[PDB]
Amino acid sequence: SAPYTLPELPYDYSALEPWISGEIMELHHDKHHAAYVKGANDALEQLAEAREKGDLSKVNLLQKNLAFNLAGHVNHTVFWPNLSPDGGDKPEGELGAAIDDAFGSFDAFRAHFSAAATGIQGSGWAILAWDILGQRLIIEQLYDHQGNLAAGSYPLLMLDMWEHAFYLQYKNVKADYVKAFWNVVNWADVAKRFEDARKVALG
Amino acid sequence: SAPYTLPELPYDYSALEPWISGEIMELHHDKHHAAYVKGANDALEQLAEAREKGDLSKVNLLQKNLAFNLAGHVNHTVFWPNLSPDGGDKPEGELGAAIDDAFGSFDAFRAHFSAAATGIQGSGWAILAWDILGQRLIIEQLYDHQGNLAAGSYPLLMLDMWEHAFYLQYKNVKADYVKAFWNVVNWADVAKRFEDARKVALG
Amino acid sequence: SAPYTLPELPYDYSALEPWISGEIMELHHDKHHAAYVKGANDALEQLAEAREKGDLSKVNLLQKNLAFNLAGHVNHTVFWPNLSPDGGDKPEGELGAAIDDAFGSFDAFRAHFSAAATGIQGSGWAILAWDILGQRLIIEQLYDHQGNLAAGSYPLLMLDMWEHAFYLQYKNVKADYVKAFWNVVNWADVAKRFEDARKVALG
Amino acid sequence: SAPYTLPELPYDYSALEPWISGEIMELHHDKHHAAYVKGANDALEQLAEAREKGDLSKVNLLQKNLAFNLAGHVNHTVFWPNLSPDGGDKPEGELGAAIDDAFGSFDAFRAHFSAAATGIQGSGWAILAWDILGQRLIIEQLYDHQGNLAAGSYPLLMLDMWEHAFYLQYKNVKADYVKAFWNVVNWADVAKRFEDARKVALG
Ligand SMILES: [Fe+3]
Ligand SMILES: [Fe+3]
Ligand SMILES: [Fe+3]
Ligand SMILES: [Fe+3]
Repeated sequence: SAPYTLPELPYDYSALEPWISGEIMELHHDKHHAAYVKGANDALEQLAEAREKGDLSKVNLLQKNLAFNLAGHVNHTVFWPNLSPDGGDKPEGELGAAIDDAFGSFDAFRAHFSAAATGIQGSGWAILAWDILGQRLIIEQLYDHQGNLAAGSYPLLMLDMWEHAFYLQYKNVKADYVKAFWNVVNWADVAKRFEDARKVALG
Repeated sequence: SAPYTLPELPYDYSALEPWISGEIMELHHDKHHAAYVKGANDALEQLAEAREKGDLSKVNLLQKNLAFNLAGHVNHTVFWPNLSPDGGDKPEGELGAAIDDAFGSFDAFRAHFSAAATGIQGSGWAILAWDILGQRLIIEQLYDHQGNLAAGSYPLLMLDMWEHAFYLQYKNVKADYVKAFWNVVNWADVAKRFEDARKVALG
Repeated sequence: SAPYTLPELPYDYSALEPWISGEIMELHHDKHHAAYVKGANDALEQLAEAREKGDLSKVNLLQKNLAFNLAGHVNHTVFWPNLSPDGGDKPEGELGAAIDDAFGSFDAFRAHFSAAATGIQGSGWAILAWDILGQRLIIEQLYDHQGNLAAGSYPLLMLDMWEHAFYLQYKNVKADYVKAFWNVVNWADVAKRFEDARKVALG
Repeated sequence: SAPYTLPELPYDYSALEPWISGEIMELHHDKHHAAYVKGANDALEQLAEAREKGDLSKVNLLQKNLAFNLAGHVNHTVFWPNLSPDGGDKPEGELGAAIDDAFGSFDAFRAHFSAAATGIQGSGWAILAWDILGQRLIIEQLYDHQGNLAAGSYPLLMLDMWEHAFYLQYKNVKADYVKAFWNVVNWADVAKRFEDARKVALG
C-alpha cells in the first residue's frame, strides 16, 4: 500500500501569528514532521526486510521506531488542520454540546486540557479523543508521541507540548503558549473529526 | 454516559485447555480485568470531581490512571473473543489475503508476531492493528497496556504477555505460551474486527 | 573487565518459607536472574561489535538492552541478601534512627514503602535508597528495572513487584506478598548497605 | 535534612560561546534547573504530608514527581562542571586509559556517545557512567531524566539532549550541537568524578 507522505500546511506559514510564529511553523512542519514520515516508512520497510530474511532479532528496535514515528506522523497530521487563522472562540453545535456533557462546560474542558498540557514531564501532548469502547470524549496526556494512551482512541484536538513547538517564541514559559493556542483552535475541524469518530466502536 | 462494565467470557473458563488453563482464565478475567473496569470508571469520576471543584493539581495522576486502566480494559475486551475452543489454523478470506499482502505470508506474520511477543522487557502485548492513517495492517508491541502505540490504531488481535497471563502454567518459559496461543486464535473474530476497522480513516 | 556472573543465593531455596516459596525462589534466581546476567554480557558484547563494525544505528536498542538487563542484575543482586530466614523485626542503630528521621517512624516508612510496592502499574520495584546528592534516605518506585529513578541513588532495600516474584503463591493478591515480605527483611544487610552508601557523594 | 538548592554556574553565562550560547545557558540554569530544585523539595514535602495525613493513595504521582525532579537536579548538577571554556581536547591519565580499554579508543567512545545523544526519541541524555556492580565504564542513554538506567550507576559525563539545551541556537540540527559539545568538555572534572566513582561498589 501507499507510503506515508508529508501533508502540506492548510494555511500560510505565518497565519498563526502572533500566537505561533512562522519561524516555528516552518521548522516544525518542514523538518520535524518530515523526519517522522521517513522514519515511519523506514520502519515498515525494515520490518518487511526482516521478515523476508527470517531475522527478527531486532524486532524491539523496529517496533519502537514504528510506534514513535507513526505516532509522530499521526499526531502532527491531526495537529496542523486543528489550527486556523480563523480559529478561536468556542465549540458550537453537537461538538459543543458533547464537550459540555463530558466536561461540564467549555471552561472546565479548557482548564483540564491546559493542566494536562503544562503538567507533562518531558515531551508530550494534550489531546481530546473519542474512546471507541465507551463511546465518549476523554482527554489523554500523551508521553513523547506514543505513550499514555488507549488503543483505538480517536484523536480530535491535539496540542504539541514538545519544546520545539514553542521554545523559539515562549522559551521556558510554556503556560503562555498553551494560553495562546486557544486563539487558533479550528473548532470546525475538530467538529468534523468528531462526526467521523462517533461512527467508530470497538465492537 | 454509561460506565464501563466487565464483559463476560464467551466460552467456558476451561475451554482453552490445554493451551491456557482454567485457573488462569478465572483469575485473569474475574480479578485482573475487573480491576481495570473499576479503575477506569474511578479515573473518570475523579477527573469530573477535579473539574467541578476547580483543582486539577493531580491531573498527571488521573491521566495515567485513566490511560493505564482504560487501555487495560480495551485490551482485555478485545483479547477474550480473540480466543476460542474452535480456534486455531489460519486466517482465510479477505483477512487472510490482507495478512499475506502486509506480512508476506501467514508464516512470516506469525514469526513477527511471536518475536514481538517474546521480546517484551517487562509487561506488554503483541497486537495486530489497523493503522487508520495509512489504511494498513501493522503489528504493535505494547508496553504495559498504554505505551508504544499510535493514536487511532484499531486493535484486531491481541496477545497478553503480562506474566499473569501465563506464569501459573508456563512459568518463565513464555515462548511455549506464545506457541500454544496459535491453537486458540479465533480468526472469525479477528475477521469481523478487520471488517469494522477497514471503514475507519484518520481524515 | 570480567563478565557479569550470577551470585549464589545466601540460603537454601526454601529458607524463606512460608513467606516466599522455594518454588518461586528457585525459578526466580536460577532462571530469571540468570537471564539478566546473560543479557547484560550480551549487550556489552553487541555494543563492542557495533562500535567495531560501524553499526551504531542500532544504539537505541543496545542501550535499552544494556539498561534493562544491567538494572535487572543490579536489582536482584541486592534483593537476595536483603532477605533472610533470620530477618524481620525492625531496623536498629543508625539505620533505624535515620528511617525515623526521614519517614517519621518505622511504621510510616512501612506504609509508604508498601503503598509504593502495591501501587505499581506494570512490573517494578519498591526500594529504599540513599540519594548521593542530598545525602538522605528516599523511597523510589522503579518501573520495570531501569525506570523512575535518579542517577547515583544507592540501593539499600529492594522489593521485587514483578508478577513472577509472587504470582505462583499469592496470585493477584499482591498486598499479601508485601505483608509477608516484612517477615524476611534482613535488616543487618540493609544496615551494611547504609554504612557503605553514606560514604558516597555526587560531588 | 537540608533542602536541595540550585548550584551556581562555575563560569559566566557566555563562557562556552560560540559552542553553547549565553542565551541558552542563562535560561537553562536560571529557569530550568531552578524548577527541578523546587520540584524535588516540593515532592519530599508532599510525601511527608501524605504520610502524615494518610494520603498514600497518591504515591504513584508523588514518586514520579520525586524521580523526575531529583533526577533533573542530579543530572544538571553534574552537567555544569562537566563543561569548561578551557575544555575540549581529550581525556588523559587513568581516565583516558580506561576509556581506551572500555570503548577501544577516544574516537570510538565519541562515536558511541554521539550516536546515543542524537538517537534519543523524545527528551533525554547521553552519559558516561561507572557501573558500581561490574566496576566498569558504560554509556547510558537516559530517557527524560529518570529512565533507562541502572541503579547505583555513577555519572561522570553528561550531555543534555532535551530540546531546551540546544534549540535556540541549533534548531532541529542536534548533530551540530553534539559536535560543538566536544569543544567544551571539562575532562579534568570528568577525571575527578572517575576517581570518586572507582571507590564505589554495590556490595
Ligand atoms: Fe512536534
Ligand atoms: Fe492481562
Ligand atoms: Fe524478579
Ligand atoms: Fe536541561
